[PDB]
Parts: sequence; structure tokens; C-alpha cells
Amino acid sequence: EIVLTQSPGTLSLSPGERATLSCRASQEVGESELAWYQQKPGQAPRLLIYGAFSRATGIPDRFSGSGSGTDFTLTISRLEPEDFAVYYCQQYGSSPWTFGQGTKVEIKRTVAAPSVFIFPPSDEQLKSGTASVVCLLNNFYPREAKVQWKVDNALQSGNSQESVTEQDSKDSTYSLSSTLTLSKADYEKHKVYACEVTHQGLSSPVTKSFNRGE
Amino acid sequence: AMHVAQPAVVLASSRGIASFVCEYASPGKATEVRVTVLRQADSQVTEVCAATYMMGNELTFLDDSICTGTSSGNQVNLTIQGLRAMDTGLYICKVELMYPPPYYLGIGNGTQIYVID
Amino acid sequence: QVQLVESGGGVVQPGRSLRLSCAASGFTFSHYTMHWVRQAPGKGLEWVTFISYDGHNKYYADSVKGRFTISRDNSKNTLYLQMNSLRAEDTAIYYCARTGWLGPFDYWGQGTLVTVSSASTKGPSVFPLAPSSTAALGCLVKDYFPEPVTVSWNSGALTSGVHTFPAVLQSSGLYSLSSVVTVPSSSLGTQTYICNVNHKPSNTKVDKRVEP
Ligand SMILES: *[C@@H]1O[C@H](CO)[C@@H](O)[C@H](O)[C@H]1NC(C)=O
Ligand SMILES: *[C@@H]1O[C@H](CO)[C@@H](O)[C@H](O)[C@H]1NC(C)=O
Repeated sequence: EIVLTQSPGTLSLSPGERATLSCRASQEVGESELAWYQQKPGQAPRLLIYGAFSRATGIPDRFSGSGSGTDFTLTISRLEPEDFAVYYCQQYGSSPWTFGQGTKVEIKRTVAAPSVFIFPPSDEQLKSGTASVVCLLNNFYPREAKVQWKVDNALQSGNSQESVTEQDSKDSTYSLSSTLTLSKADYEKHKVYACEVTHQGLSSPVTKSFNRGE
Repeated sequence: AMHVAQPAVVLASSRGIASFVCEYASPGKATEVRVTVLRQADSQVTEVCAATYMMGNELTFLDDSICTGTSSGNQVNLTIQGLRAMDTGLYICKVELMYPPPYYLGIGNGTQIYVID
Repeated sequence: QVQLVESGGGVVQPGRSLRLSCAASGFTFSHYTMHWVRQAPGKGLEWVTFISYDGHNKYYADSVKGRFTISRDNSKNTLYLQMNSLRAEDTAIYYCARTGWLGPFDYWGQGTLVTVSSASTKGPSVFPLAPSSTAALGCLVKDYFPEPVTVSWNSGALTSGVHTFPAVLQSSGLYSLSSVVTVPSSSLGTQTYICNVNHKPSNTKVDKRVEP
């Protein structure tokens, strides 16, 4: 099976820049029987380039393909706002048809630190046996951020779950939600609940915290 | 590496009959092969004719086609009939190795057929 | 206009079967080969299966060999995928795609969601994320199944500054997400904030207040 390795995983460029995407193959590929697909969130993929360098119908000229053998490259000559999306390479000349894992082209904007908020478990949820503590990281960039939960200063493992928003359409930022899940019994045996956030835009990790019952 | 090979240029007959040999190079040895001849007219592609054939048996265009063909091993010699000046153009040889696995798609670089009369 | 319209998606318990169908319009179906391609949530594309023109040549990915079957009714212009002995890891959007005459997958269907899970259909519980003491509030949409659920704020009247997160799959086998919104702190006694959760699978609508 011809394994296709794309690189980099993410391209952080500002609109109008030139984007260069790479796709390397575990073995020699057909006779440039390589294609590139574009995919925006919630849509199917659409063919951009086939035969390494030929454009599918209706695909603008800024997209261009080059390469040969095991080394292929997709070039976007000037990024328009609709080009920020995920791109897959594909070998289609022999079975199994194989795809790369995809390069994501995202908007580079200025650094923005997250605004942090912590939410205690609702009273009705406690009334039902479980407690969820939600920590919000709002409108930040870049995507990398660490969240560390601290129950009575003891930091936790295995009982939180992160989920990140897609890059915001208007201001190109992200938002993250970490939810911490305990039993009601467990929640009621500690006092201080704290969310500690690390981010490029923060000089020092910001901690938001609360006490049970306030 | 499924690679397909066809002549660079061929003149049609006076009676609109052009033939060209297109034979492929297969890493395995496949038994069921499907040949397709395509016309590439700048932006579009059109299917001229196709035929499936078994390795060793007769090439047979059970289409009705303007194509007749003979198959020697890894080779097909295709003949296209009824061509006319408006048919001058580039003709792609497309070969699919279908059995046994794995599947292989080879697409040739094209043959320019000139039809004049 | 070339078009592929898929149907058959749904929930399946592991070990069972489900059949997807793909309805092709706008071209002479019998002159093209077709594929199924899936995409598990959060991941890339995975080619599933290939079927020749006449339907007498089928190829499969290793991950589904022996379990899935591809087939086509050229007379009805329809492509099928018969999935058997379904596993949880087969959960994905399943796309139907057409092979261009020159090799690539040039036209694609819209994709249909297939969730393989013992879990039982369940409307969500909606808990408020109350604002503390510009400020942020939200709704915790908890223990529903299956995807998808949809959340609006103030019945669509409130949109700017909303962030409805992607769901996560809890170890309970049930899904959960949060939708938050930031709002001016002054309007916290004036304006009133309701989140509308619609879970079509269980045919459940829930409206919830968030108050301080
Ligand atoms: C077809 O063109 C490619 C691209 O230059 C070349 O590498 C290949 O060898 C050609 N095939 C033949 C049969 O000449
Ligand atoms: C291919 O077929 C035509 C049909 O008669 C024949 O005239 C021609 O010589 C053949 N060429 C080869 C190389 O077999």
C-alpha cells in the first residue's frame, strides 16, 4: 500500500500569501497518477488537481500542481479567504487507493490570549448525581493551549475532556471548552475548583477558580 | 509501476482507418484486462471505445464499436474505423489490470492521429 | 449536472448490518466506476471499496475485507454498500464517489452518517452555565445519542459571540457538548437568554434558561 505523507500538518499563513503543500510517497507513484482534494468543514471533498498537475473543471488558476515519482507539491499562488481548508493528496493508480492524512491551511493572525471563565455545576445537575465543571477559553490564537484542572490544589488526570471550535469566520480565533466530570459524592468532598490556562499570549498561566456554594 | 506506451503520431488510412499498438508494463501478471481508448480535446475527454479481454484469448469489441483489436500478451493493437478530418486529435490508451489483485490503472501519454483525405 | 445523493445512514448495533444506497443522476452511470469513501469524526479520508463498470470486479480496503459488499444496479442508476458485522470503528460519514475517466474521484456525494454503537437513542439533558460576577454564559448539552444535536440562542435572534462546541463521546457511550455566548454584563438583568436544543433523532426539543 502506497503510504502518502503530507507535510506540514498545518500552514499558518495570512490571506494573500503563497502556500506550498508537500506530499511524499512511500514508493514511486504511477505516472503522476496523483490527485489533490480540498475539503471545508461540513462538506464533501472536491477535486482540485489530477494527474499531478492538471486542474479539474472550474478550479481557478492560483492552484497549481508539480512533482514526480515520490515527491509532489501543491501550490496556491495567493490565498483567497475560501482557500483556508483541508487538502488531501491521493494516489489513484493502484489498489488500495490511498490518501495522505491532510494539511490544514489556517489563517495566521496576531497573537490573542484567551479570556478564561469557570462554571460550577448547575444545581439541577447536582440534583441528579453527577457534576460537570466547565472551563471556557474564549477567542484566542494560536491554537496551542494547555488546560490543567486542580481540585483542592491536587491536579487531575483522566477526568477532563477538551473540545476546540473551528477557526472563527470573522476574527480567525479559536475557543476551547474543558469539562471536568466527577460524581456528586466526589465533587462534594473538595472545596477549591481551579482551571489553570497556559497560552502563548499569556505572560503567566492564568488561573480561574471557585469554591463550593458561593 | 503501471506505465502505458503508445506511438507519438499516426496517419489515418485514406478510408479513415488508423491503427496503433499500445502495450503495457505490469509488475504482476494479470489475467483480466480492460482497454479503453479516449479522445482528449483540450478540456474534455470522450470515450472512443472499450473492450475487456482475457489474458491469452481474443481481443473482442463486443461493443459494436469503430474499434477492432488483437491482443498479444501484454500488447494490444487497436484499429479505429470511420474517422474523418474533424476526428484529428490526441487519443489516450487506458488500460486496467483487474484480476488478480491488485488493481492497476495506466494512462498513456497519447497518440496524435491525423485524418486528412 | 452530475449528482450523487446518498441515503441509508443511521444507527446500528455492533455485529449487525446496514445498507447504504447512492443514487446517481446526470450522467450515463454504466460508463463509470464508483467507490465508497468514509471519514471517521475528526479524521481524514479512507477509501472503502471499488466497483467496476459492469459490477463484476470489486476491491476492498483491508479494514473491511470480508465484512462489506459493494454492488450496482445499472438499470436503476444506483450504487449500494452492504455493511455486515459492523464494528464501532466503522462509525463515519460515508461518501459515494465517481471515478473520472482519467482516474481521480471527480464527483462526490454529500455523505451519510453511520453510527455503530450499542447505546440507545436518548434526548439530551440541558443544564445552564450561569454567568458569574462583558461576561459569558452557556448551556451544557449532556448525555444525548446519537449525533447530531443543534443549539440556537434566543430562537436565532442571538448569534454574534456564540460558540457551539463540537460534541465529545463520553465513556458512557453518550454524547455531550456545550454552546456558550459572551454578552455585555450590563444587559444581564435586562436581556433574557434562552438556548434552544433540537435533537432530531429522539425528536426532542428542549428550551432552557440561563440566569445568574
Ligand atoms: C510519458 O511522459 C512522462 C512525463 O514526461 C515520461 O516520464 C514517460 O516516460 C512518458 N512515457 C513514454 C512511454 O514515453
Ligand atoms: C495492427 O493491426 C492492423 C490491422 O490490419 C495491421 O495492418 C497492422 O500491421 C498491425 N500492426 C501490428 C504491429 O500488429
